[PDB]
Amino acid sequence: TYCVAMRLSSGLAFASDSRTNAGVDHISTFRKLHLFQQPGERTLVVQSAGNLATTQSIVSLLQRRCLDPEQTNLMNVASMYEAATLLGETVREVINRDSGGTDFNCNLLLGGQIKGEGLRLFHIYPQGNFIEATQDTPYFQIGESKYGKPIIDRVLSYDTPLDQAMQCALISMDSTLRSNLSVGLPLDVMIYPLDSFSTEQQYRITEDHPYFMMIRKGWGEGLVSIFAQLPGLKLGR
Amino acid sequence: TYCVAMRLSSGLAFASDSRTNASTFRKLHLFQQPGERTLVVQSAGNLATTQSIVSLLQRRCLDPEQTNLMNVASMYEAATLLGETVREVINRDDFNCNLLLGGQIKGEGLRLFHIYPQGNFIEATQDTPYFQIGESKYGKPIIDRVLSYDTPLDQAMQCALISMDSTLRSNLSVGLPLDVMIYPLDSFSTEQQYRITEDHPYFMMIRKGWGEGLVSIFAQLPGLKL
Amino acid sequence: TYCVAMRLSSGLAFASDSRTNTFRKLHLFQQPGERTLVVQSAGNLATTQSIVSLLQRRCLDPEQTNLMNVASMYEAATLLGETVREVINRDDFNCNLLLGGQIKGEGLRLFHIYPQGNFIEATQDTPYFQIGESKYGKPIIDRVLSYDTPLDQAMQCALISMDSTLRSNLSVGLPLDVMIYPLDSFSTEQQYRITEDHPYFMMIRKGWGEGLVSIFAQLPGLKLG
Ligand SMILES: [Cl-]
Repeated sequence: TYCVAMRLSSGLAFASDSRTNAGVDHISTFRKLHLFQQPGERTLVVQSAGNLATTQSIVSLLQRRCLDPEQTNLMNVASMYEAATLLGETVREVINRDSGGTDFNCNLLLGGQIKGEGLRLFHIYPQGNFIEATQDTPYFQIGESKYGKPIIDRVLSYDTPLDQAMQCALISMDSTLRSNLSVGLPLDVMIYPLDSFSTEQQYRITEDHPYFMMIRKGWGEGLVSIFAQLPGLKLGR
Repeated sequence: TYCVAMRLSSGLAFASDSRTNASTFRKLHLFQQPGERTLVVQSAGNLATTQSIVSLLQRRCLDPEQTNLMNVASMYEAATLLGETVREVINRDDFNCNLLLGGQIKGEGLRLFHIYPQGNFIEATQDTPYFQIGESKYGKPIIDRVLSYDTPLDQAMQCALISMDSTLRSNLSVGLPLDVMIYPLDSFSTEQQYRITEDHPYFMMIRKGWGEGLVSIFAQLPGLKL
Repeated sequence: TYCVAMRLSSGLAFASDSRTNTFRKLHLFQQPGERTLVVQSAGNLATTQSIVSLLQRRCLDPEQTNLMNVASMYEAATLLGETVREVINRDDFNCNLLLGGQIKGEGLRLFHIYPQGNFIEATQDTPYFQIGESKYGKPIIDRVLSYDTPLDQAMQCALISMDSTLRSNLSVGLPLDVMIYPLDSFSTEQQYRITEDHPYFMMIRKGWGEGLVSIFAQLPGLKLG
């Protein structure tokens, strides 16, 4: 389980793996990127990490309540901020219900655009409160995230163009897949351009995906080549 | 004890054994309202605990003033009901059990849940379209090899039966007779419900054909080159 | 709705009407050779039907206290109270219950369960209970019933009591559900449904009515001075 979301000047980039810990001898594939879309008006992305029972209920409850107009839901909140308070409430509701403890804990990412406002990206914590990405901290990670942080810190900034942001996310995934077996393919990714209100650029990346194969091969060969050409070791004695 | 449930585009398939560690016990129970709902529940773990749960759920179906499997609005509220009942039984002073919950309530598609000993649960997806509970490892590889979300109902049940076959053979705590069920989408019928005994003709057929088939592939294998 | 129950040395007699504003107002919990329990209802129909249904449903669960596994009629009365209170806490809806019968190893016992869920037990001094529209039928019971009255005459008493009630109050109506329970019998054989066409019921009513008119006419003349 590894998810990353990036908020840039020109749009948002999202990346999630799918390898999920459902039981001890039960390691399976579950989608960790879900979409809430009303064409021409709103696009909201939710990414899941932590207890699978918890996040699935959260997502299922949010999806069900979107069909009920007489209730506050992700389709009628006026801003992304309200969407975030709503997730926080749904997080506390599910955890308190299931725990009759950290066993039931989850972290979520919420990003997107509601027409009339710019891009917004949140990290929702298990207690139901949350923080918002800024230009100083333009990305969030949940799940097994440390392996993939160094590349993000090196190349991503608020002004990085979207294609380079998605490239950065894919390498972050590459380094994470290589170093920790709890993170696994297939991937679910998406690029959301500013003011597009489009989910057209949503993609599933399997082991057979030609570009992911290529960028992993290009990056891997690229690093070893830089490594081999480093100036010789010179410690003082 | 081994139970497996599969959620496919065309329906649901269920298979349960009946042996429990010291006789014959039902491990697949059905709740039907003709034309409106079909719910299937499978049991594993502490026999006393699951039997208490199933018993509570069926008897409370007779109580119209309480939330029960006949009046839950969606398969999700039903999972929630199963979860509440689990905590209720455990809390009242190894008692772990697992349940599978599957079927269809009018107004929704097919839904399948895995209920854990803690009362929380997960739902089957296109990415993970089946669940196993009990002694499940023996029978997992064939499922991974042939089952996918778009697998037809008849082959999915064929897969479940082979899965049972490899399991019956490798662990003697799992035993005949079997109880199996096929639920075609939007049917709300429990008609394709079956008890499979050792004397069951097709089951004898499918085991022997598969068993014979494997020895042949093995025999035709290229010579060892280490 | 009018129900009456009698506890005598030799057995128990029960009679309930069925008009409501047809529903059964006398229920049986029977285990041949072991126990015979009768429950009678008056008052709020929603409450009473809910209480009775929970009790029957729980008889199907042996891991729970129910009317089939309680050790004594006292425990049966306690259980009824819990169910009364349970329904109250869940949700005016007044209800009253009569609980009578026998569990083997114990004698005849009869209880009146109140809306609050507490209860009283019949004694030799107060050997019958009434619930519902009960005042019309009380004078004949006081006149002829005592703890040692035979079952059959107690049932005759109950029927005459119904008769005065049927005649005086239109919320009480046929058919009747009646039962005679002989001591140590554990039998539901002498349970009967009494309709408008019942020959003996017709007979005692006309027989009783005619006698009273006859005594009345034979009274010594009025002398108030
Ligand atoms: Cl890998």
